[PDB]
Amino acid sequence: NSFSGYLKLTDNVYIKNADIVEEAKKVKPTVVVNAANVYLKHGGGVAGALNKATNNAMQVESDDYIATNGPLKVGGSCVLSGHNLAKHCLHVVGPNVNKGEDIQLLKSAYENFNQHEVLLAPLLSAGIFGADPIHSLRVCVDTVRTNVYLAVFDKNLYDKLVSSFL
Repeated sequence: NSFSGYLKLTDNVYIKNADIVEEAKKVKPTVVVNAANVYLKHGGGVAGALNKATNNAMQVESDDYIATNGPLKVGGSCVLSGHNLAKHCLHVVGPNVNKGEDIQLLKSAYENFNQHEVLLAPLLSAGIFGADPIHSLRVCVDTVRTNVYLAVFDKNLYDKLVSSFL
């Protein structure tokens, strides 16, 4: 299909060193995953980058969602518009280890991916959420059964994830 340049890790998990924003703009996937928080406040990390690329439309939509439905749970998700990036955005809340949230909820977070056949996604709970990216990749592989294309921004981290994969 339109996903190009990925390394195959398993039957269903693929990985690339790429900026998820630039990869979404090129591919226009059906589903892009956002690394959200429970308030859908898209300030930094992946969320801030995705929101910026939508010219803040993602944040306006998200504020309406929260006003109607209240916060998400850690491990939970919602499906909103993908704006100019994708058909849909799956906002998924992984645990934030810097807030003391339970790392076991990472598995629950990845289970949300199984409701969608194909996804472009970041590693959940990595980056500013404080979890070990090697662990996040392992949980992903062991949990997700649908086709997931992972975009890893940092080249040094990408190389470490590939070279330590087991």
